Amino acid sequence: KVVNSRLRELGEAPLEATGRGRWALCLVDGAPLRATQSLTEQDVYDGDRL
Amino acid sequence: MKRGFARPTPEKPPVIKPENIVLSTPLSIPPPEGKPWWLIVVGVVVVGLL
Repeated sequence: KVVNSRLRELGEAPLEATGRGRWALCLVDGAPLRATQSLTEQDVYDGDRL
Repeated sequence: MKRGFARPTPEKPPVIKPENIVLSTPLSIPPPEGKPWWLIVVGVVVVGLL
């Protein structure tokens, strides 16, 4: 929601897609993160990119 | 959240070595030693005239 909200202020189209599936966070290689564990459980720290 | 980092004893930097150098004194121009050219010029004439 905030990313789509911010995109519109920049004049960029919000994130949108069609077809069966879902939205989630992924690494640079496309691998999705675990949905049930803390970012402190995963190896995430200040300045990482997702 | 940030990763911890403890600073160890600094590694030895490459040592600088000074040098005291005294320059070579230049060469001296040879003073003008001179041949009595006219004497041998009269000589070859006298022996020739004989």
